[PDB]
Amino acid sequence: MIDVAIAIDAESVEVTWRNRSGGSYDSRGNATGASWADTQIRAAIQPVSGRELQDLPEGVRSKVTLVAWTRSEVAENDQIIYLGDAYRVYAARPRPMDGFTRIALGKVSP
Amino acid sequence: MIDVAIAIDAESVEVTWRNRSGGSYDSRGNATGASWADTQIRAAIQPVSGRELQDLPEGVRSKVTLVAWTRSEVAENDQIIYLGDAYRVYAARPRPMDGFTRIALGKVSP
Amino acid sequence: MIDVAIAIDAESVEVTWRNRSGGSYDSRGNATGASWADTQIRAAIQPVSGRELQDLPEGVRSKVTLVAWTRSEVAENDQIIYLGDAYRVYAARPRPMDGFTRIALGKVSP
Amino acid sequence: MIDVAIAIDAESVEVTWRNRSGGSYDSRGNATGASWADTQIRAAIQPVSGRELQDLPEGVRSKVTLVAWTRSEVAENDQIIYLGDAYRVYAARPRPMDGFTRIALGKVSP
Amino acid sequence: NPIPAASDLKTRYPEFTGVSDAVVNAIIAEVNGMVDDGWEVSDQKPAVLALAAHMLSREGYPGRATNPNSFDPTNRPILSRKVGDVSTTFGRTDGGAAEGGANSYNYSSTVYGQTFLRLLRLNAPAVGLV
Amino acid sequence: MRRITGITVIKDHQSEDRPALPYGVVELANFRDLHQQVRTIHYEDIEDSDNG
Repeated sequence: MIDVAIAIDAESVEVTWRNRSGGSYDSRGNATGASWADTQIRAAIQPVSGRELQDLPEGVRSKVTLVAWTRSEVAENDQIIYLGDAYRVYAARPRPMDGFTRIALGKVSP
Repeated sequence: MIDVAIAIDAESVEVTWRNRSGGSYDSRGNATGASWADTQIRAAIQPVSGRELQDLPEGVRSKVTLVAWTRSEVAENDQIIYLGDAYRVYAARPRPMDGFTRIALGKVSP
Repeated sequence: MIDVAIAIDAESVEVTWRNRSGGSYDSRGNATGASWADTQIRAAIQPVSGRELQDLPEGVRSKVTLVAWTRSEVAENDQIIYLGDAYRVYAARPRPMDGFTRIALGKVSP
Repeated sequence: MIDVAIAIDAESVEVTWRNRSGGSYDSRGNATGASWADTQIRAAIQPVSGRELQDLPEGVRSKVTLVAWTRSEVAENDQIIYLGDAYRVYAARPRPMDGFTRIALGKVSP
Repeated sequence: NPIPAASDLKTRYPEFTGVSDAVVNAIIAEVNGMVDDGWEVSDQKPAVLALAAHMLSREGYPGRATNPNSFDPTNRPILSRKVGDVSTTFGRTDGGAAEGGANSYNYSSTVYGQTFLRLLRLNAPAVGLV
Repeated sequence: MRRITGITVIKDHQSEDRPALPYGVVELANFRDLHQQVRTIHYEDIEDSDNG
């Protein structure tokens, strides 16, 4: 009798998964990114080295990273909207023997 | 009474081993790679640092790695077809006292 | 009552130790390596980072390393023939309080 | 009731301590090293990264290091003759609360 | 026991083929006393043939040791070992090690002793009158 | 071992023990032609040959 992902249910939160399908290129060489599909989903987010300040000459900006451990299937280039801001997926470590993955998220807004 | 590889049987999956024998060179200097032999086999694959995104100027591509722990004998330059994609073997750590090895796999398709 | 090397006897294998004595130089400046002496001996070899592939422009070749833990006395520059191939000794850690050493082996054939 | 150095007595060996006192310079600028004093003494030597081979263009030579844990007082620049060869002291970690030190030894003969 | 079984256990127990003077003359003479004609014909030969081997294997090997000279007068068991950085752990045997005797002779150490024990209990019931 | 100096000289990349405390070593770094074109071409008939 197997249930490991039952641990991810103790702490979770509603983040909007945003699955992506690629586009193509205009005859002039430009790029067209399209085909987003949204779905509310549950994750277990933890702040592994989040919100590092950067006082560049151009001003001040932060560097935010996170980890996910979600039950659904998420690829390497998708989006997850959490706490009102979008995060792009660095890298996933899927475990198909069970149902869950592990994801690195970086904040998109500069 | 000895059985250690009995642990690799708990989790396993059918991957197609693809054993390789080398070729030679055409008189004009080119290369000819040939002599593949295929065989369905059982492994225990785990995602040790898999699917790292790379947003190069040329576009987007992923960097996938895996580990094997298989019972059969696999050399250092063979192929393993898993989940519909081919993987090339980095390095093996054979343990001839027992029957099993340990292999690093990198995805081939760019 | 002391017996530690009794652990090395659980796993062992017949490798041909090849003890070396140096030579000298021809009057034209060349070198002459000679004076090998062979002896079958028992070791306990383990694959610590063995068989790393290298896909150089010149082609494909592997990088093999091993550790020994043998009971006999082996210097820093000798040879050990194992599994049909020769290995040269990197570095030894003799423990004269007991009888055994620890050796790093690198494959010779390019 | 205190006895910690009683552990160093389990394994020990007769090495010749060679205590040093400095010299001075000849009026032409040269150096004169003198004033050695010898004494048989007991130590507990262990091969921490000993006998690393070096195949330089000039030939072959080894790189030997050791640790001491001796009960007597040894400074940072002395000599210890062990196994027929001299060793120079890198660095000591004296523990005057107890009686013992810890020493790094490097072989002198090139 | 008309015939002290000699030089035959090398054929019965193939592992013992090192020395024969220490077996026939030095050891078999120490066993052929325990067997009695009150036994059964099918047991007098095998039982002594087993007990001699138990006595041999009690020491290192037929004479005091095997070809290597690594023998222990105390049969200290080896509980664990590790060879990626040599280490061993042994047992404690002072009067009786573990579920073992301290005033009798333990016949239940090796399999040969257990075979001798199983024949002994069968052929020799214990009852007296005096 | 050079005739001029009195010491032992050895080749560049060998796998032998260091000979003594004073000694020498010679290596070949590179070489090249010096002029852009040839000086002469020498023609010579092979001893006892035949082209058919």
